[PDB]
Amino acid sequence: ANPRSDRFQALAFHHVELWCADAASAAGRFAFALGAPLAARSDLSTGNSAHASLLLRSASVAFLFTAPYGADAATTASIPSFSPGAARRFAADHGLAVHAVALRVADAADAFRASVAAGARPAFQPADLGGGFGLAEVELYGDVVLRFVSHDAPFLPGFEGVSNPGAVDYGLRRFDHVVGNVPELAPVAAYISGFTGFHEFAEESGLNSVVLANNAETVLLPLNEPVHGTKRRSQIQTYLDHHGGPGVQHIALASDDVLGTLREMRARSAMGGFEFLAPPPPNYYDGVRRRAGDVLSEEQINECQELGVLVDRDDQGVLLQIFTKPVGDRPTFFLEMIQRIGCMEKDESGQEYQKGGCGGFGKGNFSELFKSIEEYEKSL
Amino acid sequence: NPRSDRFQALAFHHVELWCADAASAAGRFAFALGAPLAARSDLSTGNSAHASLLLRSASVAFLFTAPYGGDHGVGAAATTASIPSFSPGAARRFAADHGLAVHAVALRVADAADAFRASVAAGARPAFQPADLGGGFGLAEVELYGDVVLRFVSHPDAPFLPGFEGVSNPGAVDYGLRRFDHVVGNVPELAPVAAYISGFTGFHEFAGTAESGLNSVVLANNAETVLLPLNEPVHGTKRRSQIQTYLDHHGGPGVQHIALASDDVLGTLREMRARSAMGGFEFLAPPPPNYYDGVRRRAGDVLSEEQINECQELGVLVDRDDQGVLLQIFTKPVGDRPTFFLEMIQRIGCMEKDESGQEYQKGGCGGFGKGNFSELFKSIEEYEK
Ligand SMILES: Cc1ccccc1-n1c(=O)c2c(C)c(C(=O)C3=C(O)CCCC3=O)ccc2n(C)c1=O
Ligand SMILES: Cc1ccccc1-n1c(=O)c2c(C)c(C(=O)C3=C(O)CCCC3=O)ccc2n(C)c1=O
Ligand SMILES: [Co+2]
Ligand SMILES: [Co+2]
Repeated sequence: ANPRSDRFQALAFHHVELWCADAASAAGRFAFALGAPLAARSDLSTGNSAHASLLLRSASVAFLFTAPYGADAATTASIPSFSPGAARRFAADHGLAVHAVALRVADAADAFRASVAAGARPAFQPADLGGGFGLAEVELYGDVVLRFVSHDAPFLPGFEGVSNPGAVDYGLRRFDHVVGNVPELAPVAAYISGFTGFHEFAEESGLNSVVLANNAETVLLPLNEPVHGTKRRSQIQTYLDHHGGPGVQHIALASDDVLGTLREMRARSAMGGFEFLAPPPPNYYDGVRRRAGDVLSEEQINECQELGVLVDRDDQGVLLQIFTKPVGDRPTFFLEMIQRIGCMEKDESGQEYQKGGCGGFGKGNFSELFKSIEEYEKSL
Repeated sequence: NPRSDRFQALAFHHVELWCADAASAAGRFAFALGAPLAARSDLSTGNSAHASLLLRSASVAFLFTAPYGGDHGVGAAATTASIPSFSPGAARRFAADHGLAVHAVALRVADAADAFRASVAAGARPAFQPADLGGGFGLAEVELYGDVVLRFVSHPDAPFLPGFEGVSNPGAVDYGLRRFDHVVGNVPELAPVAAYISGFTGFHEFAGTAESGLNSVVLANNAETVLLPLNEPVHGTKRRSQIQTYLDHHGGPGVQHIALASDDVLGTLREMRARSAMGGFEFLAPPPPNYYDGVRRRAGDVLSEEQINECQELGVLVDRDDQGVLLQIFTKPVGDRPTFFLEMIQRIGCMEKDESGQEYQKGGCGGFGKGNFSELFKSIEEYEK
């Protein structure tokens, strides 16, 4: 029973801005690793002297990589919410980490001011990019910012489109959820739920969890916090140790055939692509046949077996998922490849949709994987 | 050749690029250059000081190194760094100033302590006093042009470097890169640094005047294995020099490009250009067709019909020395700044069974493509008709 209490029309994820020291290398690696070609650029090739921005896109998922180069007349920046000192500061503290999570908004001025009184500390007050585009940014958590942008039409003013025949598309379709790790969960969760109006979500390894979501449950913002005192310390705390503060832990990418796409992503893992986490032991998939065998026939399960895809269930669907290694240098930011199978409905006027968060987020895999690891460790 | 080297400049060992994200730069280079990950030294190896990845393609060894966010004091003998010359502050100031640019050019020497001593005794500025990394490995570092370092490495032999866990990725393919041909620097002013370098390294000089170019001089060791060309801009020369705009965007002197030798530059380029769409290395716009009809009248006696034809599809430049032909192609700048770029070449000929009887290959066989500054100039004007 979501309240639909969102204080601004948050439609969907617009773009995710990463900040590095060389936006060509990171975007270059993410291009073949994810299978999303270069779609837009704001560099010296476009008259931009302040920063080099490049955008990979695979349908609706749009990664943005922004690095700096300038002076006073460097008003040529496409993004006005950009600072060279902050960009170099960010690249030294966290390596390749997410700086902005941009959402689509009815109007840039409203959602900012709807949050400026709801408790959001401002980061970039609204600005008119010209011709229907407006940009706004609030602080969210840590140094990553929540960005508001409103509207064929280009990505942003100052971005020229990129054409390529390679058309390297690995079937990736949409951003699903953007998870962030913070020291204490309660204050930042009340802060984000307070200034957005977003609600919680209904559907130990060492993580205390909470998931924010909009009315349509399409803009998912899960939050994380560690649990101290464990013999082996939580992966959230070691993140906060190596990230140097709170940040975006991972980002989920939704596909409609994540098996065939993983076959393409793993093909590039040997040549500089995304090396994936070690596949679960064989007896883990003996479980998924008992758990999800009614939804997944063997051939669909066996495609998950070699590729190492994980399987977790809620009542209204099953969630295929697989995690990458830390894509950057430090054990910090990584990527989650998922596909959700279940919970359809033609309730929205007859236009069908899938209720967001279908299948959960794989929280049950902490239990079934650790047990299958111990069950396999005994058999050797 | 004078044979006046103060130390045994055996060969290129590696080129170290200092960046703020080694995993991304090494990952993109491995895909674009076809050099699989052959070694790594980071947190997974016990190295809490820096993350380092070694990209390897035969002898081509690119080393990408990025610091971690930690800040250990000067009091903290018991360090965990694989490369002891690495400092966290100089790596961040290097990434903030120059972006993605190489920081060290490593020459394999007979002995590191002796290479350092012979260098500093001839006026070399010390960068890192000699050490013994363990086993038989020895390290030494002296400056050449700016923040770039002429690192000395000494294994008389074992991995790439001690503390580096070798990586063997099954299915890892290779395009055909074999050798570092030359590492070129772009220096404020040529005469001082060329006299400075040649002084402490004992290198000698090495040898079509063009209008849209620069000034240059190439240094080389005894066997001409390692080539250290140096560039200087021309001022008051109308169009913006492609060397000064480097110094303006790079923030001082640095390494302009690196030539990578190949047995089959054609087959290697055909695989590299297949990656340019998916985040690979974008190459310069191909020369107009008048160029490749002109290379037939200049190098038709030395290249087959099919060989000249395939240089045209892949956009490879052709130049001729009296001794051999040089097929070369250049990438668009690999970083965000039009700074560091890469050069893919193959040299043809210039081999003799000197001394023992091995085939050998004369260094600089074909030159460095000096005749293409002029040849490409006319081809644009002829095409702009
Ligand atoms: C624990 C661990 C160590 C080394 C590498 C990987 C892991 N690791 C995960 O990171 C992991 C994650 C990150 C999720 C996950 O996506 C998730 C959400 O999206 C938000 C709610 C909290 C949460 O955990 C689910 C299962 C996971 N599992 C099962 C796992 O093993
Ligand atoms: C200058 C320039 C601007 C925009 C795109 C392309 C170019 N460009 C080059 O960069 C270029 C280079 C860099 C070399 C080259 O490698 C070389 C050496 O390695 C050592 C001595 C200096 C030198 O010329 C040769 C020919 C070149 N040619 C023909 C060319 O057009
Ligand atoms: Co998730
Ligand atoms: Co060259």
